[PDB]
Amino acid sequence: SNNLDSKVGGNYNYLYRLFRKSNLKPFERDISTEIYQAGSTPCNGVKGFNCYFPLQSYGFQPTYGVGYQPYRVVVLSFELLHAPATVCGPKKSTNLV
Amino acid sequence: VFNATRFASVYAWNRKRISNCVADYSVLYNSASFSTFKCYGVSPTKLND
Amino acid sequence: VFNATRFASVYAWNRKRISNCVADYSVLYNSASFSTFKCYGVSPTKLND
Amino acid sequence: LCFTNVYADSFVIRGDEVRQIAPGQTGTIADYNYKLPDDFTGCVIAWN
Amino acid sequence: AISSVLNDILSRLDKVEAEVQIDRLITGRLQSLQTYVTQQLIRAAEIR
Amino acid sequence: NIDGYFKIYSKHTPINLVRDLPQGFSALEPLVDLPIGINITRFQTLLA
Ligand SMILES: *[C@@H]1O[C@H](CO)[C@@H](O)[C@H](O)[C@H]1NC(C)=O
Ligand SMILES: *[C@@H]1O[C@H](CO)[C@@H](O)[C@H](O)[C@H]1NC(C)=O
Repeated sequence: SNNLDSKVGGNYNYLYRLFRKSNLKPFERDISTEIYQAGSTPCNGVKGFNCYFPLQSYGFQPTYGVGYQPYRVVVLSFELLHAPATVCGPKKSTNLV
Repeated sequence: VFNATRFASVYAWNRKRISNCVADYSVLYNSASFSTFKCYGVSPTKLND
Repeated sequence: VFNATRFASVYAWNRKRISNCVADYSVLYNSASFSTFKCYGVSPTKLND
Repeated sequence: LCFTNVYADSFVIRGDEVRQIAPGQTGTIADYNYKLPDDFTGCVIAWN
Repeated sequence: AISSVLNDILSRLDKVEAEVQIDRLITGRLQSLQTYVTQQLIRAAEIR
Repeated sequence: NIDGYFKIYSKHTPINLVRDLPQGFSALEPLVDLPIGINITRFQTLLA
């Protein structure tokens, strides 16, 4: 999506997460900014030695190479053939006999 | 879902719910704009069926 | 390496090889002596394992 | 090796659609266009 | 395989992404017959 | 709550009992399923 999302300074509004107590479960969301404790030390406040902000951004710029460039993603997830259907593809029904 | 002006950030990945509607997945599958379209429990051709 | 008396000029940067030994980072990533440590294709936490 | 009956099929396409040449596919080249037999024995050679 | 129901494989996958599943069902099912027919032969000796 | 779907099942039966939970058997029907996606750690009721 480089021509849609990229900017020659870096579109810094996109954040990923670098740290986590544990690998999150399938389809889990985690809204947090609480500082990651890389040292054995406890670490309060906004920053600290070996105390890392748990997010970092992408700098998205058109001047980068392929692979660096921003990708949009959609994951279409669905469940099938086991419950009352609420979505269908464009097949018309026939009569019933 | 595919032309919306800003997407969300991954750490706060948006979820939209879909129901009570008709789904022409040939729209998604045919467009060259998409680099990858990998399906993990259906063939992409079968989505319309 | 980190504690060397003298370091090289970057125009002639030293390229030293390391082997036959154990890579213990505990007195390293966990240590106050550096105002930056960034890894780029591993988690620094994993450098022991 | 040796080969019974050998046929070279020649054409030009957009490179995005090279993947449609794979033996069982369904983009417009593979559809209305040049369709491989599913048990296709042979090679595909492509260049910019 | 993705299911026990053969039609829920066939009505979801194409002719070749299905094979990788259907061959598993053919394999396991056929071993289920070979096991039954072995037990029935060994049993047929007891009754004989 | 399963994978973001909160589900309610319920039953109402008549009874005639003075004090404890009535010994016997019956099953709850599924009443509703809602896509709520929230975390639920804990809960409370609502009197009137
Ligand atoms: C360097 O070595 C000294 C001991 O010779 C040690 O006290 C110090 O922590 C070391 N520093 C680093 C950055 O490894
Ligand atoms: C939801 O968060 C609460 C409070 O932190 C926690 O006790 C519970 O384990 C969490 N459950 C899930 C699945 O996130």
